[PDB]
Amino acid sequence: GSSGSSGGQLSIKLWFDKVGHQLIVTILGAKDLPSREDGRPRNPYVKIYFLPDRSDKNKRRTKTVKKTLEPKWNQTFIYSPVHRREFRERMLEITLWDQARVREEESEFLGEILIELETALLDDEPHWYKLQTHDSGPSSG
Repeated sequence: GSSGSSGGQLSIKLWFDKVGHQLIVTILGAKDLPSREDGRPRNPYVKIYFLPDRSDKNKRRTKTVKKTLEPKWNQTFIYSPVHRREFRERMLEITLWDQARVREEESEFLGEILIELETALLDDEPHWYKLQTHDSGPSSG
């Protein structure tokens, strides 16, 4: 199986704690996700990755929701030390996927949400960032 590519919307709450110099990012929940017709739902799950580096350490992920087109992690993620000037050289990379297979990494990728701390609208408010489903994306410093 595994067919069709569509993206909905995801709500991510970003914040910048200039106090302790930490980057806040709460993964609210997703909605209007691509489901099936006369079948079954899926297991949506977000995956944050404070670039650079994409493997672990400074990687934050939310609990994998089971059967739910509208997940609600509303979790919290603090990234420090994080400076305001760093935002320029520090960008967040969120991506929504679906835990299809089991005990594996067979993701179907629901979309990708890129946010540049540089121009990251941080106001401790919930923002819905449309999901992008198009392999190969831009990138430059």
